[PDB]
Amino acid sequence: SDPSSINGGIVVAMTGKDCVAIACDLRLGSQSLGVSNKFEKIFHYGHVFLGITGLATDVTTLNEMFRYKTNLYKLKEERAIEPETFTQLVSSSLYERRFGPYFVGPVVAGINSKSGKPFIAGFDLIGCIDEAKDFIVSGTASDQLFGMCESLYEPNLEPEDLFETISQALLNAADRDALSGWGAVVYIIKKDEVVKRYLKMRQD
Amino acid sequence: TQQPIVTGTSVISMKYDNGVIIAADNLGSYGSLLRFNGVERLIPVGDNTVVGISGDISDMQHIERLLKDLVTENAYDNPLADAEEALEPSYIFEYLATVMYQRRSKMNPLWNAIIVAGVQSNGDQFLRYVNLLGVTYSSPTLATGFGAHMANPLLRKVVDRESDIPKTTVQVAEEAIVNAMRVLYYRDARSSRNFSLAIIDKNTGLTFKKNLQVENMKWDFAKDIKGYGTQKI
Amino acid sequence: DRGVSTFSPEGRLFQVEYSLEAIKLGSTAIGIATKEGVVLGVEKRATSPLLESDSIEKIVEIDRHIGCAMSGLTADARSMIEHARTAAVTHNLYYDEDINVESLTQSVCDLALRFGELMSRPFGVALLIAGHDADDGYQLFHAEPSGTFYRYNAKAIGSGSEGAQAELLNEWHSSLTLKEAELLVLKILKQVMEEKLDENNAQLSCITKQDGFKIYDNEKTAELIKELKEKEAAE
Amino acid sequence: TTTLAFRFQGGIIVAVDSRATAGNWVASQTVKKVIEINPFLLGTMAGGAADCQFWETWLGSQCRLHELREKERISVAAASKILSNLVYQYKGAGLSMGTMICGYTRKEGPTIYYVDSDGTRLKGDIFCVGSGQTFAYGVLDSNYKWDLSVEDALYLGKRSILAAAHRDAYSGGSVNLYHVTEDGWIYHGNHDVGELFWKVKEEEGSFNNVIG
Amino acid sequence: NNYDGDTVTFSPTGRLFQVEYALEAIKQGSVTVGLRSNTHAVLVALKRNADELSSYQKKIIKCDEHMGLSLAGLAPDARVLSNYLRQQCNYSSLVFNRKLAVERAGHLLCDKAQKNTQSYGGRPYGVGLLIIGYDKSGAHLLEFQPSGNVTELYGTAIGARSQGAKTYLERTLDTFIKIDGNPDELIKAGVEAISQSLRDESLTVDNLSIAIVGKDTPFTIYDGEAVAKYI
Amino acid sequence: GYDRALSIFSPDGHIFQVEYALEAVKRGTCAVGVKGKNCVVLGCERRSTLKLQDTRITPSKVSKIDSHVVLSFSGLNADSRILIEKARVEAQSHRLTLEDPVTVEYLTRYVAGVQQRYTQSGGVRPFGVSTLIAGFDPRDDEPKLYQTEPSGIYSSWSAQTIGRNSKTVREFLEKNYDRKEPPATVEECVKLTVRSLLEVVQTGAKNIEITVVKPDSDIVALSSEEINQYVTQIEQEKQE
Amino acid sequence: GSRRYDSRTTIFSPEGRLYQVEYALESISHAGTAIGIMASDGIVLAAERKVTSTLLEQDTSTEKLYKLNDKIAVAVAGLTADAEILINTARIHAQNYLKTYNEDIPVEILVRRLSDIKQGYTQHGGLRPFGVSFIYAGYDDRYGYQLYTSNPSGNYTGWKAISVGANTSAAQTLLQMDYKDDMKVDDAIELALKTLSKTTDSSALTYDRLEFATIRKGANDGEVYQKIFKPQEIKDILVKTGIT
Amino acid sequence: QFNPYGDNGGTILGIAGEDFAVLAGDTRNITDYSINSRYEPKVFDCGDNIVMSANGFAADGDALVKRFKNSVKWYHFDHNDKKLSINSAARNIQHLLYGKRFFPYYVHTIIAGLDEDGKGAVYSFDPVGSYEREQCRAGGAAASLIMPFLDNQVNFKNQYEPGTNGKVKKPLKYLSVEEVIKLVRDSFTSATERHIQVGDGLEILIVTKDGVRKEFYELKRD
Amino acid sequence: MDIILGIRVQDSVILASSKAVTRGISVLKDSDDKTRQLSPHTLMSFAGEAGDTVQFAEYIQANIQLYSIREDYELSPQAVSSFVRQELAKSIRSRRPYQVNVLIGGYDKKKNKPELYQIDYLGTKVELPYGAHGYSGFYTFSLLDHHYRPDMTTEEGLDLLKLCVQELEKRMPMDFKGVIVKIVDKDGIRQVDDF
Ligand SMILES: [Mg+2]
Ligand SMILES: [Mg+2]
Repeated sequence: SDPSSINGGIVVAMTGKDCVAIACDLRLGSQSLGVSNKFEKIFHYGHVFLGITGLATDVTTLNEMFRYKTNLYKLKEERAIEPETFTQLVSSSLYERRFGPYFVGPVVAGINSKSGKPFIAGFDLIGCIDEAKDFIVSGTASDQLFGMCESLYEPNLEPEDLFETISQALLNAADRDALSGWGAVVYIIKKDEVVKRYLKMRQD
Repeated sequence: TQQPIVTGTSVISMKYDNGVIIAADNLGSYGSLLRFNGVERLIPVGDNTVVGISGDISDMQHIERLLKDLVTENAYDNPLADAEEALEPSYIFEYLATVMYQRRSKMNPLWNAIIVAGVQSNGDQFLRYVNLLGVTYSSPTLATGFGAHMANPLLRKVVDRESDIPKTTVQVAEEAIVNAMRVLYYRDARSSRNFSLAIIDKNTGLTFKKNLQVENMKWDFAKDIKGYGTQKI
Repeated sequence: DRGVSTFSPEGRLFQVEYSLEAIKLGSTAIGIATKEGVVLGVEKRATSPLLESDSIEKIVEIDRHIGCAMSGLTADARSMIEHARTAAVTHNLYYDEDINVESLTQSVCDLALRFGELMSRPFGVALLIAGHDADDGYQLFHAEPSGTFYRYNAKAIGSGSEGAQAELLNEWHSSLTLKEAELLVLKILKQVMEEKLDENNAQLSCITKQDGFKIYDNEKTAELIKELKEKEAAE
Repeated sequence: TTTLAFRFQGGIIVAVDSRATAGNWVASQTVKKVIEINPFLLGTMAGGAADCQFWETWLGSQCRLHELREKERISVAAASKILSNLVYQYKGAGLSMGTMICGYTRKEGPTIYYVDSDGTRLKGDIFCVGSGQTFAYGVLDSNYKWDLSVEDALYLGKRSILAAAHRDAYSGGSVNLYHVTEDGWIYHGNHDVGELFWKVKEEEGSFNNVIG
Repeated sequence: NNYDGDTVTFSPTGRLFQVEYALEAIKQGSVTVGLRSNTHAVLVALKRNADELSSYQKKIIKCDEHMGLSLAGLAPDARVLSNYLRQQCNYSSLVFNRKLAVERAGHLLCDKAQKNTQSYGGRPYGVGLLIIGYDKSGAHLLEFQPSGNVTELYGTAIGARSQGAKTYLERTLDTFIKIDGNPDELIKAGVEAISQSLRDESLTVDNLSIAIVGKDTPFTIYDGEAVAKYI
Repeated sequence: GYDRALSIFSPDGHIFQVEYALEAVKRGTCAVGVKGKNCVVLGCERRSTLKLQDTRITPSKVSKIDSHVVLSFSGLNADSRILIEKARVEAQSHRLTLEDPVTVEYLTRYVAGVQQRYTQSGGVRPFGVSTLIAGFDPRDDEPKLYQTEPSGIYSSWSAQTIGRNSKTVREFLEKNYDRKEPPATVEECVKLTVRSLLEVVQTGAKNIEITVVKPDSDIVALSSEEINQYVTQIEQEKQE
Repeated sequence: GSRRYDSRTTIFSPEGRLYQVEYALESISHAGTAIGIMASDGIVLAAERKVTSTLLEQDTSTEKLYKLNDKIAVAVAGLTADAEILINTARIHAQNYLKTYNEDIPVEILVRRLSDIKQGYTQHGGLRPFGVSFIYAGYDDRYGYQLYTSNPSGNYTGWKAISVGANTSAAQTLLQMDYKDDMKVDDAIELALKTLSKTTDSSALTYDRLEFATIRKGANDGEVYQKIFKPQEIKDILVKTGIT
Repeated sequence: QFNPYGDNGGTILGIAGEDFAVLAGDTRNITDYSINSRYEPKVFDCGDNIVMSANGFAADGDALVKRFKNSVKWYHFDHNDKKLSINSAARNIQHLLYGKRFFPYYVHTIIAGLDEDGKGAVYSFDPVGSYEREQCRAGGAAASLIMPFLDNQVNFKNQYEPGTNGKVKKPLKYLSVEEVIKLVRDSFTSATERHIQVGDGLEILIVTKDGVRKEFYELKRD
Repeated sequence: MDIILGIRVQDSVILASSKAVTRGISVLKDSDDKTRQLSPHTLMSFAGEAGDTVQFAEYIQANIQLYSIREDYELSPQAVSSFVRQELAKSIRSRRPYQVNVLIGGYDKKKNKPELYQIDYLGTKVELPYGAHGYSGFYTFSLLDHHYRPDMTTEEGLDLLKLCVQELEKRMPMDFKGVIVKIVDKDGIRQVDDF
């Protein structure tokens, strides 16, 4: 009945020294029934990465919408959109549906190509921006993720250390949520290289 | 859809040999609070019609403005506005009845019960009712709200059918109406002592009486009533 | 330029008068009303021998009790026929009965003056509307782009109309049979047509109370043409 | 209400009862539940009486317009779809229908479409709709063959309505029979259930549970 | 000339030519007469045929039980205006339980015609109307022009050769106004009036159209053998 | 909105905008239609003023409206796309509601109706296009060929041509086409169609297109070489 | 009323021509020449800017060559402002298709859509047509490399090599002479620049008067790359081909 | 919350004879336990030899009759003063009722007259427009009290010929206008005794080829 | 309606759909085909609310057939599934949404691969080796999770499908009157007439 917990899933993002990380589980379900273990929730438009939790039809719709908008942006601006600018576009787009909203929890992650500064941001279903220095969480196990991140996180972690921290934050949070799991992906993002890693985890 | 806020109670009326009589008290209630004590609920239209209104007072004031506008409009490009082409009671009623039914059909009613009393061009008595639902009917006696339950039985003892109308004088009719207003003051908790009365006669025209009071009341017998059963003192 | 709804100094609408000129260029159509039925006939006028003439549809059914023939810009007639068919069927839906021929004609004529700056111009086609109802019997009407309609005992429209109408003036009487009317339409069509009349370049139809509206087969018309030839050679 | 229609060798049999009720009160015993759409097409009335009457005589108008425009008899497929597409537009507003559109054309042969106010449109051989539908299905299913004669098929439809009229409180009055051929439908009379029951009981030996 | 292209243009002398051209269409129309007494009001109309095979175009239209008109000019325009009158008579009866006054009907027709003379795109009506009726102030006769001008009269005529009938009525004024309680004599006066406008042709049984309304007489139209009595 | 009456009557009873639309058709490349006993062939002229053309991707002159009906045209190319799109949409709408594909006559009547509408609607000009519509009715083996024009009139033809120099090829068809015995085979029908275009075309190279439509949705376009073989055989019989 | 001042932009002449379309084509014949050449391994777009100035900022300037998406580009001849209206519409159409079907829009479908928009302005609305002719260079996996042109009438056609704008008659004759089917991109680059060099109304063809673009599968493995040439890169290719 | 509907009581009865038809109704109008009027006409002459009554919610009833009378007027205007036949009137009323399918006229309508063969005709309608030609039809408050009596005394249901014991039905012999009026009066007298909303007066409209005639009878006023 | 199943094997996609249609109390039909051919190599099965199912399926069919004629080209299964998803995602925020769940089985002739897409009425799309809607997956997925191989033949797919239907017939309370089975491969669409 509650649209934000029909399909399940989680996303988490973190900042490190000259890098950012964003990660998500791979489950899609119909309440108790597990339907897919390959439903990735992280997308990217140029060097800007967007994770989306919540109602899966809206996850797909918003990805298609932001691909649409960032493609027109690039053609007109003659440059790729930056994380700070894209964050405002997500907020604007969500608020235009104020009284008929998309049931989602988006998360932005990326590095500004000109300043080199790591950037992350989170939103509620209607556009309110949470721009944290440390970490952003979203999904049906957001409480669990808050608990993991608050204890595991420390500032200025090197890329390969940040990978271990965010991976352990996701995995252990997902294992305490019935509607999350069935695989996981972690993106490690540096100024001009991005590595994608699929994690081994329990499949129940 | 709304709810009535400031309201007026019964309107009562009857036919007699040469015309019609209509009456209504001067109160505007706010629930159980008897808030406004100088409200005129009989509104004359020309010299041949009186419209009596009960229910929501804000809607009454709206209807009053519609009738005022109707007189203005009828006079436009009408050389016989004060003669052959003057507003008839039947014209005024049909217009109101149309408005009432249309408003109920948009689910936004005028929360009123209305009685139009008057005399036609040919001398015929006119007396007809319309309410918030658009329901209409005619009878030798007509009354709204509490009046329907208490006034009609008394007025029907004077004029019980059509053939009783020519046998009923204006003195007998007015007497009956005034007595009914007293009975309503005894028994309706949303009534007042002060009322207005209008007579429309085919010979003597429209007589509008303001500031009338209920008089000759029986209360003395109250002194002997003690307790609710067994109490003697 | 000038308005589409402009009056001339003589008190006529320019566009209506000009559409009447287009109707004069159209192929001939003739109608004759009798107490046994109403006959409708048309000149097909194919532009080339390779054109399959039975695809030329200038006589049309509106309802079982009402038929119609056209002359002028025949493409303009399609929406008029559509409206007529809809009006006939709609009235039957609303009233569980056949519509009067006059009432159907009036409904079609209400479309006529709905042009301005609605459609951009008047219709460039005239109609002969024939039918039967219980109140007024067998009837024939002439519907114009002016919005006016006249009832007729007999009427011709199109390029050979004034020659045909003079002929109808002499030949019509109140005791004509259906067979006599059929031969009369064929005779007058043959008179005003450019090409020689046969069953492929002309078409007959009728409306009777019993059988309703019927377009005649080419074989049936061919026999009536042969019957016409013999009776003209008989004196 | 009980209405049925079935396909067989000789065409289509349509059979209906005649009763209309408002709660427990029997409003009418003389209701016409077969709508004569045109001389070639029949429709049955179940659910809302007005909805069925209004929209199926409307359907007759649309079918007449089709044959005027196309110079050809409308197919049962096309006729049924005009009605189902119309009621689908009104879905949610509260229309109530359950009807069998019945016809016999050259290209299709005998054809029956069940059309519903939720938008359902089903082609089939045997359909039965109403409060007494289950009773009529029993008699139909156990006696139906494709190679029934017109006489035996007419009786089977009559007997199936009688079964429903007997057991279902909201069915009864009289039975109306129709036989749909390629050249049009043929009416086979009104049969009072009261008289029909006793006649069938004696001649058939059925209804031994009832004293006569 | 340069100022007759549309209805939205005054000429240098303050004329509206499109309206004047619409007035010309009435003059081409067949003659129709109107006259009244104190009890009745009568319309007489000469119907026009296309040829000997054709019917005679109807000229008189009923608007209500107490009101109706006769036309001269564009017949479809009379149908539009008479339909509007039917609706207005009807609105008055349904909403106010009141028969529409003939004078008020004239005011409504004036205002409807006026809007078509001051706006771009439209055109004036090409028909003249004679409205008769019996209401609460007795018998009435009105003359409508598509300029918008409506006039109340004892008698009048419009159409081709209408001047002859109009002069006759102007002479007979004192006689026909007094024909009270005698419908046949009032019609006789109307038939004699329209006869002053005939040339070459005379009044036949399918040529003549008569209408009457009065004190205890609903608006009724007489055609065919019903007018042979007056020929 | 723009409401101007562009198509109006003139004093002599002519609608010039409709007549000028026919002049645009006269300018268009020639199109021809011939129906045999069991087929219909549509032939089209390609003007060789344009070489360096990519023939793979260039819009072809014959268009499928459905799997069983085709449409060719003469006149404004851009205008024809609008009629083709509308016809394709109506064909699918007919299948959806009637549960049967359109007859050739119905599809023709629709396209002709659209053309007529654009002759008495405000703010629009008529289509500068005439069409040849050919095919077979569902479950029918009788060949169908219809023609439409800017005014909106339509009719059936045993054989017909439209476009530039269509007066010449109609002359050829009127003396070479026998109604009592139409081209009995595909070969005979294609041969008569290529012959009719050779009266007008110029070089028989990439200037002639031929499309054959047979019953039961059997539609195929002939290639350059296949047409070239007809062109070769025709002139070798002519050298006599 | 207002009819008096109406030019009637959507009417036929007595000869059956559309006045405004013909006059718009006359306008386009004075615009800078744009050329498209299709090869087996790619497409070339070359175009001449109109009489420029030394104070024009060339490296940020765009008047001829526009990107519609990653696979399709256009060369413009005519009113630049009119072209940008249509270009933005085409960019939106491409994205609409991508959102609906999750595949890049086939080249012809985009070309047909823009051409239909042009057609509408010639048949209804009473507005002037767009004074623009396009050369479409694009790639999809159905037909591969494709060249199209469209003009104010809304008519479009496919080409192996084509020119629009000024001196098209001379340009087309030169292309028809030297074009061969087995040609490669590097050869097509040379042909395009040689043709512009001969047809130009200017005294000499220099880098500051040109816009240049290639669409190559010269992108690392089975994918397509668009290259809008920079001013210095146009200067180098002019030296390489031996024009300066 | 505002309730757009009400119940004004009343009972109506239509019977079709061989060459006549009657449409009867009581003259009492009520709300809840009160009498609004002892004489409020409910059956109306609508012109063209057609009588009509729309029983139930009186506002909707008056509206429908008013709109049908108007439909008769415009039928004359549009179709050359043609007489509106009873079957055509019936179909027209269906469309008036179904036009408000999703906000219905809360009434049960009955019309009476003669068909085009001069035979008596009665048509009956539900609130949303379904209709039927019928021989006998009661409507409104006391319909359930009247119909079973009519089944027995007009159609002779459950009556058999003495001596045969159920084998031969009582033959359906035609009733005169005097005979029908007797049954109408007894129907309403019985309904008045047992239904609180029925009483005061009975008005009957009789339709023949000669036109429409009226008869009035007193009913008990308690 | 009720049970719709799908399985993608080596070289084909197999769709199985129940035959029953139930109007509350009675089973009105036992031979209903809950599928529509969208294009020669693409099939769509459906289940949901009465009326809306067929109305939606035929609407999609008409649109894909229109595209095929306009372009003279068959859309890929992926492209068709995306079009269908968008229509349902649009529908879910409408005045009255389509209550329809679909499976799309297609053979991609370009990639020479079978493809199975599962889409629910919200517009939730997933590509799967095997899928279902409603309660069908609750009974069948444990069997498919065990026996499924990506290199299965069509015959092995049909056998695994029979085991799924047998489990449904055993443990489901409703009588769905068997299934109609259709195969989608390089040669097009065909129906298995004995199952
Ligand atoms: Mg688990
Ligand atoms: Mg009682």
